[PDB]
Amino acid sequence: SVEGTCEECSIDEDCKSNNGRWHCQCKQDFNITDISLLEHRLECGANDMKVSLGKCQLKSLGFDKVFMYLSDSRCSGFNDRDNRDWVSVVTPARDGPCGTVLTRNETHATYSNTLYLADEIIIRDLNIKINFACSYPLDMKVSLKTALQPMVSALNIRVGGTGMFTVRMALFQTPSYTQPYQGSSVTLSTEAFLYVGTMLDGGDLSRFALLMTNCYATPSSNATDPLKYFIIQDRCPHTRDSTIQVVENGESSQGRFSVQMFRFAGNYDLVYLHCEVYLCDTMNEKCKPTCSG
Amino acid sequence: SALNIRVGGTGMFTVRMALFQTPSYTQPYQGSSVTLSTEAFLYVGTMLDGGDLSRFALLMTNCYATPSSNATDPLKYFIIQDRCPHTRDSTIQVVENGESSQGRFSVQMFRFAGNYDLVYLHCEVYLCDTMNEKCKPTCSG
Amino acid sequence: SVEGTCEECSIDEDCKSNNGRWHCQCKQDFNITDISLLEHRLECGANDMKVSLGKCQLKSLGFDKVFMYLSDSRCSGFNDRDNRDWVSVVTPARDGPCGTVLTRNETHATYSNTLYLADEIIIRDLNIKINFACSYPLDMKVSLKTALQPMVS
Ligand SMILES: *[C@@H]1O[C@H](CO)[C@@H](O[C@@H]2O[C@H](CO)[C@@H](O[C@@H]3O[C@H](CO[C@H]4O[C@H](CO)[C@@H](O[C@@H]5O[C@H](CO)[C@@H](O)[C@H](O)[C@H]5NC(C)=O)[C@H](O)[C@@H]4O[C@@H]4O[C@H](CO)[C@@H](O[C@@H]5O[C@H](CO)[C@H](O)[C@H](O)[C@H]5O)[C@H](O)[C@H]4NC(C)=O)[C@@H](O)[C@H](O[C@H]4O[C@H](CO)[C@@H](O[C@@H]5O[C@H](CO)[C@@H](O)[C@H](O)[C@H]5NC(C)=O)[C@H](O)[C@@H]4O[C@@H]4O[C@H](CO)[C@@H](O)[C@H](O)[C@H]4NC(C)=O)[C@@H]3O)[C@H](O)[C@H]2NC(C)=O)[C@H](O)[C@H]1NC(C)=O
Ligand SMILES: *[C@@H]1O[C@H](CO)[C@@H](O[C@@H]2O[C@H](CO)[C@@H](O[C@@H]3O[C@H](CO[C@H]4O[C@H](CO)[C@@H](O[C@@H]5O[C@H](CO)[C@@H](O)[C@H](O)[C@H]5NC(C)=O)[C@H](O)[C@@H]4O)[C@@H](O)[C@H](O[C@H]4O[C@H](CO)[C@@H](O[C@@H]5O[C@H](CO)[C@@H](O)[C@H](O)[C@H]5NC(C)=O)[C@H](O)[C@@H]4O[C@@H]4O[C@H](CO)[C@@H](O)[C@H](O)[C@H]4NC(C)=O)[C@@H]3O)[C@H](O)[C@H]2NC(C)=O)[C@H](O)[C@H]1NC(C)=O
Ligand SMILES: *[C@@H]1O[C@H](CO)[C@@H](O[C@@H]2O[C@H](CO)[C@@H](O)[C@H](O)[C@H]2NC(C)=O)[C@H](O)[C@H]1NC(C)=O
Ligand SMILES: *[C@@H]1O[C@H](CO)[C@@H](O[C@@H]2O[C@H](CO)[C@@H](O)[C@H](O)[C@H]2NC(C)=O)[C@H](O)[C@H]1NC(C)=O
Ligand SMILES: *[C@@H]1O[C@H](CO)[C@@H](O)[C@H](O)[C@H]1NC(C)=O
Ligand SMILES: *[C@@H]1O[C@H](CO)[C@@H](O)[C@H](O)[C@H]1NC(C)=O
Repeated sequence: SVEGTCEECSIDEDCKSNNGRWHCQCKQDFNITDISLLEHRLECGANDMKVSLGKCQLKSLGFDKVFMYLSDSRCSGFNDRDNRDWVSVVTPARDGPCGTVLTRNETHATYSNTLYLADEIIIRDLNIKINFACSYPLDMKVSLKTALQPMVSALNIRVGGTGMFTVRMALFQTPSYTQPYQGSSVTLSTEAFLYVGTMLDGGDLSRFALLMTNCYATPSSNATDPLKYFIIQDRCPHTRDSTIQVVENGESSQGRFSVQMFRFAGNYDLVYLHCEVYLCDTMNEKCKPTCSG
Repeated sequence: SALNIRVGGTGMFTVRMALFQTPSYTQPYQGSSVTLSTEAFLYVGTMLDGGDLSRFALLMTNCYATPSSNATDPLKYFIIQDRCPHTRDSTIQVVENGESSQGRFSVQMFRFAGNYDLVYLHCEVYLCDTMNEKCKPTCSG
Repeated sequence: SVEGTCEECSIDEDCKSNNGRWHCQCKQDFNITDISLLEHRLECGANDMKVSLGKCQLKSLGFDKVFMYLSDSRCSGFNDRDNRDWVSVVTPARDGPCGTVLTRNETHATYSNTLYLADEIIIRDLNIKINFACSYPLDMKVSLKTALQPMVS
């Protein structure tokens, strides 16, 4: 048009501009013949089927006027009216109108129809008819979007059970803590080094650490005895004794303390070992006590 | 002389289902979620928003509920098993299925056993051609 | 079973015997509903927690098939396999598996989990969920059994 600017013509096709001579054409993108003959696009809709070809392709192929017809002449092509580059026709997805037929097999149905293309009403050299069909699945997945939150009169009852963990300690001979003892009693000398370690036979949670809050020896099996020799006092070993060394405590489930043998002063011949232990959570507590060792 | 070139296009039909309140199937819901009680009766129907061909009938091959939106879940409660409703539950009644495009099944609300609070509904459907298939399944209801 | 005698069925539940008609049921000991709803037993283990209810109670309450589930559906109930009267489920005493959580305070830690009971997958009238927890002391007394007899010059 001699009034509208580049917006007057389709954006896809270049808008040529010169003094006293304005027009719009296309580029190498849509310029060739053979691929244009092979060029097309199709759209299968829920209720309609659309087939379109580039109008610039038709113009370049010499088809200034385009006549699009189907098996039924009542169906006729027309401009896209949405994107001006294309020219398209519509066909209802049924059998009987617009010349469409229904091809059905067990898997899923299909609709087939033919499109006739020509430059004019009559055909002189080539009669190109496009055979096209849309396949619609006969089985499909459907999901309800809206979820549900049902209400029920529920009965909730608290149950509480006391539990106890399993804890044991062993007397090892070597500094490597290899062989536990099994006899009910043992004999040793003062110069002998008493290597002892503790273990949890169950509940070896990674975040639960073993911390010796305090340890002591007793002349008798009865823990409640006034004569106590604290080996670990308030999470740390007793000082003034170089022989007291602990390799690990609170690092993991394996808590080991090293000390040499001793004997209570008096008529007490037998010596027992007792300990108190606090399980430490690594999430919050550092579980690595530090003191004036 | 004529040139013929084959063209094919993958398409899909439009299918949707709605949750009605009344036994007459009048008002669909619109909210993303709803709350209900066990005694409440869950009336549901399915419709085709397009392609309402007279000879294509709607047949519920199987329906089931899922605790989550993901259909591929082992915990499935089949409400319709192989084109027929699950027995041992008098509350399961379907007014129409395969007669026309309007397939409706009636059941009362339920809740999955466990920690699952939300329940979803999924279905599979087979379109039936009235020309050849009777499309009126019969079974030991 | 039409082959095994009274030993075939659990001793706790009475074994009924008649010509052409044998079976086993229970007595007034396990027959009522309300106390059965209130009846249960729990066991807190060192590494596992067990909760069980009388199978005869479930049968008498109309729950011919029993579905026991927890906060995590991977955990499922099963027969006791030690005393056939009970039916029980197991849960490791940790946080994360089987839906269990860890409730901790300064005195001592505690593990809590919920048990879901139903006759079938779906629930129609009542949704009874049993909230249970085991308390494990965080401080405990340990004594070495083996005494010592040191030698001195
Ligand atoms: C019912 O009915 C219905 C109807 O509808 C059905 O269904 C259907 O079916 C049909 C048939 O099968 C189909 O079609 C097919 O397809 C396939 C696949 O495809 C592929 O590819 C593509 C591309 O191309 C892709 O993508 C696509 O695309 C499209 C476009 O194109 C679109 O549309 C869509 O969308 C897409 N897809 C989707 C899914 O979406 C796909 O994916 C696929 O992929 C891949 O690819 C590859 C490559 O290509 C492949 O491989 C290759 O292939 C070739 C062909 O292509 C060959 O085969 C070779 O060998 C191979 O290696 C693979 O495989 C795939 N994957 C899978 C499968 O997975 C296809 O494959 C086919 O093809 C065939 O066929 C055709 C026809 O039809 C033919 O063509 C022919 O050719 C010749 C030469 O060769 C000439 O001459 C002529 O002319 C032509 N035409 C006619 C014949 O017509 C071809 O070739 C082939 O054939 C054969 O093959 C063999 C092997 O096996 C050989 O050996 C032989 O040789 C041949 N033949 C001859 C003759 O030669 C077709 O195309 C449809 O699809 C359906 N539908 C649906 C919806 O799907 C049903 O089934 C019924 N039922 C009852 C029961 O009946
Ligand atoms: C960190 O967290 C741990 C959590 O484990 C905590 O340690 C536990 O604390 C609880 C609370 O103290 C302990 O359980 C209390 O035991 C008290 C004394 O023992 C009772 O009860 C035993 C049965 O529970 C019984 O026999 C025991 O039976 C077990 C089998 O079931 C067996 O395994 C065990 O060996 C055996 N022996 C024991 C345990 O020694 C005992 O023989 C003895 O009779 C008991 O008095 C307590 O009852 C009070 O507390 C509970 C809540 O814990 C209340 O329950 C509430 O009741 C309401 C109705 O009244 C109801 O609506 C609520 O739903 C319900 N639940 C709540 C509130 O959570 C009780 O009613 C009662 O509460 C108050 O009592 C006062 C005075 O009597 C009364 O005036 C109030 O009215 C009443 N409250 C209310 C709301 O009415 C518990 O049963 C547990 O034993 C501890 N664990 C261990 C391993 O010992 C730590 O302390 C905690 N630490 C910190 C720092 O926070
Ligand atoms: C095809 O592409 C050509 C681009 O070469 C379009 O116009 C041509 O422009 C060049 C400018 O360098 C001229 O030398 C050519 O003479 C032009 N083509 C002709 C045929 O004169 C052309 O418009 C595009 N479309 C068609 C249908 O040829
Ligand atoms: C509950 O206890 C009764 C005992 O009275 C069990 O069976 C009953 O046996 C008496 C025999 O005097 C019959 O008169 C009753 O008819 C029996 N009960 C029924 C329901 O018929 C009974 O098996 C026990 N358990 C249950 C679940 O009822
Ligand atoms: C341990 O000793 C204390 C006090 O000496 C006493 O009260 C307690 O009964 C004793 N216990 C045993 C088991 O000997
Ligand atoms: C659904 O669950 C299956 C298996 O449980 C899984 O393979 C799939 O990825 C899941 N899909 C979605 C969307 O969650």
